[PDB]
Amino acid sequence: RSDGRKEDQLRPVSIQRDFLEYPEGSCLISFGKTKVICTASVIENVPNWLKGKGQGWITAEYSMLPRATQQRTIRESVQGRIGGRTHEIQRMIGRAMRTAVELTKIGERTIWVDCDVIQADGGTATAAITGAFVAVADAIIKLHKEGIIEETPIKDFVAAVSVGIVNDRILLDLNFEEDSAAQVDMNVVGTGSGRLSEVHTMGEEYSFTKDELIKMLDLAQKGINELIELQKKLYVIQDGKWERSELKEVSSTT
Amino acid sequence: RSDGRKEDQLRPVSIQRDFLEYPEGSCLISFGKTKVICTASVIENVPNWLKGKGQGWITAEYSMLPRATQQRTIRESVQGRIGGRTHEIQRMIGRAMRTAVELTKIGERTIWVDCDVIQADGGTATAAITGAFVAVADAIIKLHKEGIIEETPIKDFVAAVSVGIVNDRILLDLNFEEDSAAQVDMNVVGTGSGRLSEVHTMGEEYSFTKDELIKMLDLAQKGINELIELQKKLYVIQDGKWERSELKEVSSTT
Amino acid sequence: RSDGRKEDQLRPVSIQRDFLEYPEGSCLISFGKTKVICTASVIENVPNWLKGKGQGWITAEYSMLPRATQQRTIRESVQGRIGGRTHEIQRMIGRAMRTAVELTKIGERTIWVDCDVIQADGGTATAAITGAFVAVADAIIKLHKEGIIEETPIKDFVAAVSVGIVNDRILLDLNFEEDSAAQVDMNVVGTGSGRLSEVHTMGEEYSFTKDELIKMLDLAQKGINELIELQKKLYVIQDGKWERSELKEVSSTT
Amino acid sequence: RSDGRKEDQLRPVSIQRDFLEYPEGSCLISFGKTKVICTASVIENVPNWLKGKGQGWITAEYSMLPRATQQRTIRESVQGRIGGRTHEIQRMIGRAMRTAVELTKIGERTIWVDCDVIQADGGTATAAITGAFVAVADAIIKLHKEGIIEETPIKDFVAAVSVGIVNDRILLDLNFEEDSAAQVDMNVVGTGSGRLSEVHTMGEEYSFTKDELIKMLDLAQKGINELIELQKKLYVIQDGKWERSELKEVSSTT
Amino acid sequence: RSDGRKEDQLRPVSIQRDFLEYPEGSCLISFGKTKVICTASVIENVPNWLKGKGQGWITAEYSMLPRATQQRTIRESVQGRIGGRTHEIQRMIGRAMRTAVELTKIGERTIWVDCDVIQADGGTATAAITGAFVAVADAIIKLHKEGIIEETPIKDFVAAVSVGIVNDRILLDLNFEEDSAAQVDMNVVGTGSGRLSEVHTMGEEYSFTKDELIKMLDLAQKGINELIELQKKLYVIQDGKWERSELKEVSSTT
Amino acid sequence: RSDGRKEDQLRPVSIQRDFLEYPEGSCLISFGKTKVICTASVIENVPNWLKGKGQGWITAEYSMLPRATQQRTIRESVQGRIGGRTHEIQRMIGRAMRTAVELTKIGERTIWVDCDVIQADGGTATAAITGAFVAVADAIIKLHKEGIIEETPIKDFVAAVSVGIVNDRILLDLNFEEDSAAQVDMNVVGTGSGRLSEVHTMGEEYSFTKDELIKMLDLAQKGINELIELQKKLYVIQDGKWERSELKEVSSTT
Repeated sequence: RSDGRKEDQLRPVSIQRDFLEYPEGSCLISFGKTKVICTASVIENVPNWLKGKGQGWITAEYSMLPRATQQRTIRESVQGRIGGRTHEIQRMIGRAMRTAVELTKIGERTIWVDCDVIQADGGTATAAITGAFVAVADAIIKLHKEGIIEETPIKDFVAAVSVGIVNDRILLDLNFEEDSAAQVDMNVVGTGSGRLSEVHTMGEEYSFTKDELIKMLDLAQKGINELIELQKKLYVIQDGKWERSELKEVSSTT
Repeated sequence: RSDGRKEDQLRPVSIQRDFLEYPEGSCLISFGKTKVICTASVIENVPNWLKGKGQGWITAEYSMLPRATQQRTIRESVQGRIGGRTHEIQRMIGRAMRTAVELTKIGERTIWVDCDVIQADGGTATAAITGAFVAVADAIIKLHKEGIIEETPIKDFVAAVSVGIVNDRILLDLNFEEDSAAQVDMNVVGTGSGRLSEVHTMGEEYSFTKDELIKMLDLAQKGINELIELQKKLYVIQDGKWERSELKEVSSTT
Repeated sequence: RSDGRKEDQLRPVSIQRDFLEYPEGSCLISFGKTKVICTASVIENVPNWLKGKGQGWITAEYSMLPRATQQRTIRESVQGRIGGRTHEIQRMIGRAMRTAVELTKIGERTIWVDCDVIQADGGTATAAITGAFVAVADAIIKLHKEGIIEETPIKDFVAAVSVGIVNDRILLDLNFEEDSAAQVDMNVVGTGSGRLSEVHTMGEEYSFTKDELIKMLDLAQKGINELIELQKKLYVIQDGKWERSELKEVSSTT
Repeated sequence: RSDGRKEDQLRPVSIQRDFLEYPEGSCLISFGKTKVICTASVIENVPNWLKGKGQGWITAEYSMLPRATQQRTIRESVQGRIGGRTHEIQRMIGRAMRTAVELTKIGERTIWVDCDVIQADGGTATAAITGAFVAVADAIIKLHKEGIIEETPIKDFVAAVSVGIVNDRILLDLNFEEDSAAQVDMNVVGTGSGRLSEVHTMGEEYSFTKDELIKMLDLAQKGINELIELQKKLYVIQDGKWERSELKEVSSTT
Repeated sequence: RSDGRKEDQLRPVSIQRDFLEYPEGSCLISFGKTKVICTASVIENVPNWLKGKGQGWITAEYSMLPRATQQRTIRESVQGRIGGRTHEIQRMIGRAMRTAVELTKIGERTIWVDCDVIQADGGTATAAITGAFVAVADAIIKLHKEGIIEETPIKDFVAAVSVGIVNDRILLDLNFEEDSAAQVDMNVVGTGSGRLSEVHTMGEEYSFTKDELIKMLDLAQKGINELIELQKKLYVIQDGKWERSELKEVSSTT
Repeated sequence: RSDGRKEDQLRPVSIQRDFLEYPEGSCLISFGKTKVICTASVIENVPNWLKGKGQGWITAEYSMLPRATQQRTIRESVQGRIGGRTHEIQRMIGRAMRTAVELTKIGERTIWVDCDVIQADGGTATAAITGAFVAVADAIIKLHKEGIIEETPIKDFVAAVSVGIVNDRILLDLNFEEDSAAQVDMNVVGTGSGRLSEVHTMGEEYSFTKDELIKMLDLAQKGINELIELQKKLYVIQDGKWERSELKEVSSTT
């Protein structure tokens, strides 16, 4: 592969917590040149349709700063029309975070997750999900430490990674060139206990077999596991009680 | 199940070609109460980025008439903001159609696919993909018969179906109630030769296992096969040459 | 005339009730190649400005599926700006339905009328009004049969037709070619008892005389009457009590 | 009537030409408290679809300054959604101006008509059409005087007025209260030679008869004639050559 | 200078109160060819965030009718995207009016200020502020005379003017040509007692010195004073009680 | 002051160049808790109105990530309406950068400046201008080193700072609390040689004197000078030739 990386090998991964001061939780995550700021802010309110249902909510906003993929990704501000792509990913990030949290125990508040891609080189959505978790966990731990909530109702770790078939090779965690040249690309969102939260496989004018899907899913689950091993070094958990470890940054040895 | 249907059983399916006169291809497809009008219109032009590249294009527009799911699905007209959901599905339908067609041989024109859901009861997106194919195939056959193009460059049939886990039961082709009550729902897009074009599995605040994904994918591929057997009765193909059969409508015996 | 039709002759008309299952009322109407799906759905609420005024409301949404007039009528979704034309017609349809109904007796609910043009060849707005009535009447009858309301407060039938001056000939019910070539075109909305609800005459860079307006209005009222004779076969009315006849479809003998 | 005005009587009318300096043509017209600034500006270009067709174009923009009808008519700027009503009227004004001008002889340029309602008390659209004509005529005369065009290709005067049925009385030129209380209201656009350009009659939850329409149309044509007699004092015409008279303002004696 | 005007000389200024009848306050102001209609309307309500805070509010809407600067300034209606420029000026006008009024004493109502530029030749924003004051003062006086409020809580006069450096000359009140050719342009908003409310100086690809800023500010304050001397002739004030003088129009002797 | 800072004292300032890899120039700047990512990307094209005029262009995009001022600043994406405030600042940043660059010598390309506020505590716009310069200078130096352009046509350093009057005290560089409580706030944009590019002073319902403006401007120019002394350590310049120093980060000793 271009970067001299193996086929079943992730790019250098780095996760830095406490990136910013104001959010209850925040981090700067990077998969290679792909960099995303993930923040988690508590809003002392809930969406109208949940009012009074004794439950919290998590929702997410994703944005790709104009300078992405070394090209131009002009925001949704000084422009107009909005892409259902940004929306597709925001919904993805939202589903991943809610699956990992027992919202029953968050109280009637909302964790507003913001994922700001400050540099894109493929895998930006899976990088955002991986980072968003750390920011959400930190934010729940912060809320607990402040006494706003009784426990730290986090069910499990959540991470995500991309995989694809390029020139008939199954590659793990694709950068932008590999993805634009892929016959089949795929995003996988997994949990700490080895389960799955989401899987989206797409043939790019090429079809694939059930077996190729499984091969890809197998490689992705291994990628997810390595990412979760990194995330794990950031926490100290016991019987459902979460505390942050003393690490402020964790990175892959690659 | 509510409708007395089995777990590995599709709802009554009906596909009617030549539903409208003006489009090069058109049909009314129905999966139960879910009904979608699928039309395919040729536009003698191409997207700027393809100009001169000796190739055709296929793109799709999906809309859900206000009266859907027995509720209100107010269009994107007399309103304002647009959902990335409509966009997510339009992109899905577009990918499915392009995968099934050798665009090299369509010439520099575009097949504009319109999917109009006139009644929603779950599975509307997979129903639209299933119907869109018939309209695209008919339209290519029509273009051939008119002498606009040399052959009928259709690679294979394409159909799609939903599957999910509801109250820990794996169900095929979900209606709206089963889907809103599902722990995991999934859309699968497959081909004539038994391959896959797309798979999207989503945990709805529940995670799942690789094996459950495979069980679901297995049930879906069987569903896809039954839908493609129906579609097949509408065509007579030999060595890549496509002609319409004499059927104007095909329906499942259920 | 192109289609071999006489000057004071309507195109073949067809009205099919119960086209869809979910709406309280629904039909597929066609004036030649012009086809419109008209549905009427009850929303158990009212516009804020009517709250508590012991009255119901009727409002309408009109849309022209991209494939219309054998050309491209891209919706208001994956685009942006909205035309005051769609709005002009929605307001027209709304005025026609409210005139035909004693809203005092509908209770505080709204009949949401949806007119979806699935094929356009001129006269689409008058076709929608003609069809919308049948869907609204059926919906009121349905509400009565369900016991939601005491009576069937329908004042009279409502239908509409276009007329114009083309190459100095006064033609009834124009298709798309006649209308684009017309010096003066006009839409007329009339009632069962031979009265008028709306009339809009427009010189297309040509002016006309009071007498020509009357000639046109006379031809239109005859057209309206024929359309209302068709609609009438769909109902059995006595002393203001409306019941559906046993016909599911009615068509002109032409 | 409220203002002590007769049923077949217009409000005090005033037309002032040369209201502004920059536009080729401009005026401030008033029907009672209804006041509209009408300007006509030449743009040395044409809409793409007319390029090279040896013809000019006229199009119009209508706006209702927030302070209208003594209430709030917040513009389309610091808001968002646009009403098809503004559009309906802009199209009306456009049709009226083009009918009155032989566009063949204007050259490939466009007369951009701007109608700015600075005070609304009913009849604002008909007032705008009445005023827009004067601004368009002046602008064509100005273009001629500057040598940009050979002649003054104006076919005839154009004016417009409203009429309605209120408490079963047929009233001419309605103010805002009469119009909101009307059973049937109507806008009529007529020419110098007594012909018609447009007529739009609308039952407001009340239907009407062919004869009532004629009575109303008769009253309107008389109103149109009085307005055109005023406009006429502003010009000196002979064999199709138009020159401005020496009047800068003309008003009705009422 | 082009118009034969001196460097420290304003263009001919004219202010006409009672321009329209419906607004509580209104005027037509002109700085040369720059003309702006300024109206002030009372809305018996307040912005949600002020509800119950025993205070009034003033906000402003600015619009530039398509015919401005002898060019085309197409509104925000039949277009789409909005400029932050219109917003920048609306905020400016809002700040100027609120500074001049003791909102504590207006009650819980809002003065809606509308500034409609009907002709642009530079200095349109400062002209609007100058005119908006007169309309706001008149409106407060009107509210007092109607007994809606106890006193006339107007703190002081407010006026504004532009100044710039053109070909290294410091000019007062620039028309459109001088401003587009300026190296540095500036808007100043001042009060009756010689104080300042706002100052915005902008280098147009040229930088300037603190001293040049002061020279410009000095010239502007003299301009502001002359404009306020004009405004003053429109009122008769004593111990904070404001009454209108008998002048309906005031103009500079130039 | 709250933070124990003096009245004529800036918050701790930090500027880090090469923050990201893809942009030709980039940095993370911080004034206290106020943090902004500033990137400069070259687009090998120019705005249509400049085509062929042998000149380059600089334009800017500013955005405030939802998590700002410890509150919610929801972007312009999944929302709709846009604020003229974002636009006001983008125009400010654009004017500052163009003033500092001899665009004649950049060739026909555009430097696209992106300012992404990742944490807001007042002074975010002046912080963005201060940071944007460093990114633009680096980008021009980068373009030179790559041989795309002959020289490094940078005229001078540009920096900006806020100042205000709070409880009658003139404070330098205000955080969010001081600014919301200020009677008069002001933004100043200055150059390396001690000149000014922009000054915007705004009374917040309070007026001020020419002398207070000068006092504030004096304090700001001292602030600008300190910021420019920091920026200066990042470059080594001689006779108009710019090279980066070896520092990657520079911070104030405070």
